Amino acid sequence: KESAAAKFERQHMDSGNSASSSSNYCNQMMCCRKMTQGKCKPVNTFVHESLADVKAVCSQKKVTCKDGQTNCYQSKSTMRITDCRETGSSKYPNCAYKTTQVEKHIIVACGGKPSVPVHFDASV
Amino acid sequence: KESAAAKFERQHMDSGNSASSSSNYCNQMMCCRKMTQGKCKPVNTFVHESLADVKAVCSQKKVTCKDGQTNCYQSKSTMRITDCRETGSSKYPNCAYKTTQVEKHIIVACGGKPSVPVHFDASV
Repeated sequence: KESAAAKFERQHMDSGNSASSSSNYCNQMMCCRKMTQGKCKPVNTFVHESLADVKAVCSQKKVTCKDGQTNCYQSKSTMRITDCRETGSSKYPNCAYKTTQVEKHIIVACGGKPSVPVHFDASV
Repeated sequence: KESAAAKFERQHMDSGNSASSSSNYCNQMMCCRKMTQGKCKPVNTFVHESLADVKAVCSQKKVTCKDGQTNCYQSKSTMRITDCRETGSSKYPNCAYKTTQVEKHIIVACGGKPSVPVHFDASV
């Protein structure tokens, strides 16, 4: 007769930090997308949304870039994205990144005609 | 000379949903935790935090269980959890789940002494 408490563990506990699955995503993707050459780009974000949607962002809410010259845009709705941050022990040419899967709004700078993202500003 | 736009794609686009490594996590978990035996448990949540940590929620803020019980407690801090929900194609004995990773407060029901979680109520 399984105890109600033990039942809770079997059904709801998994401290083995699930997300581990893609723990080396940043490590791999940060290498293939040639962003570890010479030095390790400290921070980087990946948007797993449809290229169309990201592009449609250019026609959303206009906002300032964390710079000082207006040209950035924030998404109406949030998008699945992956955050890659250089880890502590990381050392070129053996970069090491931490992978974090989140869902926030994105802010990009657009340009050209038609307008397309040309710069990734930040998220939230 | 790579165009700035194209540079954006190389550096920030991975439209192919990077949650595949984890897009079948609930399927494995719902399986091994005996929640697909006899019938597919429709909804279920996994707390990706230390046990001891969760157990402390038993002594955090007090709350009203979704129904109306007086006990129950709500974690003061959010936690990494995963949401598993039976898909539309799911039909015993072929349980199929959708994996949703989120961070939020959980609501539990405690019991016995010392108090330990004996039931998962909800989250927000």
